[PDB]
Amino acid sequence: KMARKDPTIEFCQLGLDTFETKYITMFGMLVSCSFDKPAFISFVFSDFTKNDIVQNYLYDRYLIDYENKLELNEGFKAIMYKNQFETFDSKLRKIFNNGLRDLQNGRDENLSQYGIVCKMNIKVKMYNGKLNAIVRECEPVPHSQISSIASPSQCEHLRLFYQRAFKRIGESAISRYFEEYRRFFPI
Repeated sequence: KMARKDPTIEFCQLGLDTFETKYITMFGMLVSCSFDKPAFISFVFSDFTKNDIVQNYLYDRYLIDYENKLELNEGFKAIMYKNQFETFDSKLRKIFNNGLRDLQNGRDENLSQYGIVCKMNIKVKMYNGKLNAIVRECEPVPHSQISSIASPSQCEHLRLFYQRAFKRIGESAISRYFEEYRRFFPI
């Protein structure tokens, strides 16, 4: 093909390969993050669809519901310089109040019950035989403005993503943090 740039797909439409060597934009609500790396933070996204790559370990997370919890074949790992992370978070803290680091509310805990939907650009490629990915951008959107921040088509999937996750996630969880999920629509 021609291999353009700044594309956009999902765990089901990556595009990687062997000679691959490209960049891809993906969305996500955040499933796990770690503030260990002193040069940046590393977290893993998930949902939206299903990955088929071999990738590596990938901590991953079973989010709130311990039933439909996604699988290693849905989310992946990524890292971004803290300075580039502050921007992604500070802009996000405005939609919430604190940074993913504050939402941890638990040393040995992970994030996933909030709804931080955001897009990001990652430079991915193979390394030892799987798909390594490094995120450079990350802008979390609310729900009605996503269609004003994310291009068309990609904005609809986000809308239906709330309709498909609302049923799969299970109202049971909606009762655990209604305030967080009630952010939009009645519940």
